[PDB]
Amino acid sequence: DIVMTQSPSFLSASVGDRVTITCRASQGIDRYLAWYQQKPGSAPKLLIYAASTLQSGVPSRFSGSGSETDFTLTISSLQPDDFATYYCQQLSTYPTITFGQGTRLEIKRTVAAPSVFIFPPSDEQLKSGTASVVCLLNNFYPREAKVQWKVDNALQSGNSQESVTEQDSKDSTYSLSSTLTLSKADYEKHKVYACEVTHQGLSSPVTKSFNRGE
Amino acid sequence: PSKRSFIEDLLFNKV
Amino acid sequence: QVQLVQSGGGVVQPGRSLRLSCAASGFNFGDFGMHWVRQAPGKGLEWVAVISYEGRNKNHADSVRGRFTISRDNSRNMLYLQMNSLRRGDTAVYYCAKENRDRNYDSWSASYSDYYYGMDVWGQGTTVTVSSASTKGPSVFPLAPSSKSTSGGTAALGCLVKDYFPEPVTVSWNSGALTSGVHTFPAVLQSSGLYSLSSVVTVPSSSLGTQTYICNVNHKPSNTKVDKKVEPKSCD
Ligand SMILES: [Ca+2]
Ligand SMILES: [Ca+2]
Repeated sequence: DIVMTQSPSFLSASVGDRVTITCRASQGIDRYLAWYQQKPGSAPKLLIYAASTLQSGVPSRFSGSGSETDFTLTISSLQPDDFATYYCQQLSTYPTITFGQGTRLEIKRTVAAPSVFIFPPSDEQLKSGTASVVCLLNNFYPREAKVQWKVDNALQSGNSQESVTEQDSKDSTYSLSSTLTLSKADYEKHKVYACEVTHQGLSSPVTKSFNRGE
Repeated sequence: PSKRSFIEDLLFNKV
Repeated sequence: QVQLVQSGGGVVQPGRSLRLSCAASGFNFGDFGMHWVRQAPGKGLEWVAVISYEGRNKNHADSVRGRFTISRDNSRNMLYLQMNSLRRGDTAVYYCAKENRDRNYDSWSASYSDYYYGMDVWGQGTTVTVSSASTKGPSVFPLAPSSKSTSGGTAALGCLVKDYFPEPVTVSWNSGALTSGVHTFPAVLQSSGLYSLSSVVTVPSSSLGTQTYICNVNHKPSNTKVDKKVEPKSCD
């Protein structure tokens, strides 16, 4: 089946900017390519069909171009309503249809380093055999961030999960949690739990840590 | 004219 | 007035089956092909199936061929997706969508008007969660603020909301008196098949040990309600 590849996967812009997002077909699809917009918790909205024709009701700042294998969506003067995920869709092989992987258009703002906090597991949770250790990165921008768990100075891997909020509606920052999960017996045999954070806004990595038993 | 049944049969059943 | 209204999702165990419904109105339902599209949590749109205006022709994506069957009842303006042999990978929001007709044609004009021009109207989506897990309310543990006078002014505290099934949970702080600087992260699905999230909040350092902080956790599927006090861990 035809594979649609969108680029870039993520991109940042401010209100007023011009934004171009591209989509490439693994083979020619004439002009049978549609674009959609989608916000969290809502259905996708059809923006352009047949590569270039604008769906009724869609603002004119949206435009499409391209043919055969290379296609672009252009938004010419970015408005607050435009931040969202965008998908292309090829219909050339109807009745089988494929989507691109999506492009997230987020709001640009000034760099902001995260405030970092570390939280040990509670005594209550320990009484049930499991230890969750939480590292919080608060109100940072841009999204990219590196969180490294170190237990007694050893690099951890495969035992943590990250979760990140949606871009904040008022200050356009992100926050992120990393949760290290160990069994009670594993948590008890180690002393120093450390969270090491790398980010553009930090002229050196920040470490927060605690010693088990203080 | 032209039958939608005819054209769609070919569209959904082509190799 | 052109609209699609979906119903019928929910939690089901692997191997079992579900039927999704999608009621159309405001347009001549039997004049248009209809589609299903799905979106797994945090992921992109994946096309699922299409059915021709009168149900004679249909096609399904390879990921669901032989398990899902699209069908329609034009006398009742209904579109269906029969989902059998359900796998955890079939967990998604499912949308029905009407085929778009090129604006320059008021009636069917073969490939000039139909098939190739996307999908103009969409249902509201139905959540399908395929899982072995059974309904379970969460345990709620404190994220106790650190003793370290660090930062200066601002401290973080929160609540860990662990091991519940299914989504969602709601979290508030001080019964709604605390909203500023609250972050409640999206849930993660754990290896156990149970969900987990934290809710955090930044407060003045000086308010530690002088003001009370309570996270109010509610899990409607379980009828579980927890009010967990979060306070600095008093040291021995
Ligand atoms: Ca697809
Ligand atoms: Ca038919």
